[PDB]
Amino acid sequence: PRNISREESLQLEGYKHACHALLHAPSQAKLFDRVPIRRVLLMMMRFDGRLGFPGGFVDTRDISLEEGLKRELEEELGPALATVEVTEDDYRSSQVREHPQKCVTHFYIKELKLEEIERIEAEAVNAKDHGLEVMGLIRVPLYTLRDRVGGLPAFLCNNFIGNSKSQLLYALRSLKLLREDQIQEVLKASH
Amino acid sequence: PRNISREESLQLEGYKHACHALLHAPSQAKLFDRVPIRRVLLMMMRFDGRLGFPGGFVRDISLEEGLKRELEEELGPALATVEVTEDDYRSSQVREHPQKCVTHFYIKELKLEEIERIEAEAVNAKDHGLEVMGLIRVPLYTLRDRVGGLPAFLCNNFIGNSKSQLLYALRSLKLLREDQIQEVLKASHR
Ligand SMILES: [Mn+2]
Ligand SMILES: [Mn+2]
Ligand SMILES: [Mn+2]
Ligand SMILES: [Mn+2]
Ligand SMILES: [Mn+2]
Repeated sequence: PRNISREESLQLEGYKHACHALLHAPSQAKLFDRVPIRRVLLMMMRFDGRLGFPGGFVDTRDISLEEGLKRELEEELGPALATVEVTEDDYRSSQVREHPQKCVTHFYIKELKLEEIERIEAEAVNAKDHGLEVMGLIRVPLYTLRDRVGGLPAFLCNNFIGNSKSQLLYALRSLKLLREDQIQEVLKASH
Repeated sequence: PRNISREESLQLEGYKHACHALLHAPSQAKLFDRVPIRRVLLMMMRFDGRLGFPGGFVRDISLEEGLKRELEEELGPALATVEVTEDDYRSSQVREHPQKCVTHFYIKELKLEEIERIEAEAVNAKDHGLEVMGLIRVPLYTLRDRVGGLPAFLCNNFIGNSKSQLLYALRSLKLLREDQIQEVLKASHR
């Protein structure tokens, strides 16, 4: 609920802040040699059985949003994230809420080279959080299959830690991956 | 949709055969140093956006042999040493609401390190980023809120009947009693 500015969200007192990031990379691959993958988007299965974007809570009195994100990404995704600088330019949006708890979440979006994502996936099994906070990394299917369900629509029927779905739908729009009509279709096909 | 025998299946006309496996290993690890993992159970995100177990379609070789082939393709080269024998066979179902289909479910215990190596090398499998969008571990615990963990996990999208197969494994491996399973299901669909 509510799109707040970064600058205004940061000026608030007694709010709990969170940072999450969509890491992505272009791909020339085709599923079954016919269906283009287009782009690789990382999400993860969380300890709580829900899908989410990597990241977490940041205490903005101690460290910066970016520094907090950085530290959270390393724990969740592993060493490979020491070559990766998610900076202010990667920042995208911020939502604020007061119930259940005064919470602001920030959303980042960073493009990488395909092999970087691959190095990340290869090394995520060595992350401090593997098999604990993080139950596994997954790629988001951007395609719809011949049955009009399989792929993205079906994927959106999984269980998402509150708000991550909306962030994802935001990112599909912002990266020009899907038209508004296409997103609407994907949501109907899902239901 | 319907329970069946291995011999009533393998001697059926028409129908296409499928094999999937739960690979699992014990674990002493603790979430937030508090909540026991108990056991590591592999599943995966499929290309179709659904969760399922690794495996697939088998007049060919044999149920064990096909499963091995699919597991190698989907999990990587590490699998070639995993036994996956008749001793690891468990059950068979018959559906007909999407062409005559027989699913054969397998459960095999490995060593934790074996599961770990499987995860690490899965990214080099033929099917990584194609048929296989990533491996996951099944959370077996339930968090303070009485939803997070297994109950919330059961609200994800499962490819036909894999959920049923999972719930069986929880009973079969004595991880949860019947009432416990019904509790997580009640919490899940609530
Ligand atoms: Mn975290
Ligand atoms: Mn997190
Ligand atoms: Mn396969
Ligand atoms: Mn398969
Ligand atoms: Mn196959």
